[PDB]
Amino acid sequence: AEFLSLSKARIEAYEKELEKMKNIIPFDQMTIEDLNEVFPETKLDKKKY
Amino acid sequence: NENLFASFIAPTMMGLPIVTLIIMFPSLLFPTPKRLINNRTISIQQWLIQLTSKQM
Repeated sequence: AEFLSLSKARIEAYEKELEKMKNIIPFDQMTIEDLNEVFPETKLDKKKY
Repeated sequence: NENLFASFIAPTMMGLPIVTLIIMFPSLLFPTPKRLINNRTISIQQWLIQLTSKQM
C-alpha cells in the first residue's frame, strides 16, 4: 500500500499542476515572464545553437 | 557638337557639426519590447538579427 500511500500525493500534485497549466496560457499577448516558466532560461552560455 | 555637358565649380564640404547628437540618433530608431508577442515593426527587426546571428 506504499504506492497507495506515496503516489496519492503525486497524483494530486499532478492534478494541481493541470490547474496552474490552464492559468499560464491566458491571452495570446500575455506576458514575457509568465511564459518564462515552461520554456526555459539558464545561466551564461547554455544555448549553443 | 550636339550635346555639350556643363560643370559647376564648387567646394565639396565634409564639415563637422555637432556630432554627439548625430551618433546617438540611430539608437532610438530601434526599440526593445518587454512583451511576448510584439508589435509588427520590431518583429521584422527581431527576425533580421536571427538570420545573421546564425552566420557569425
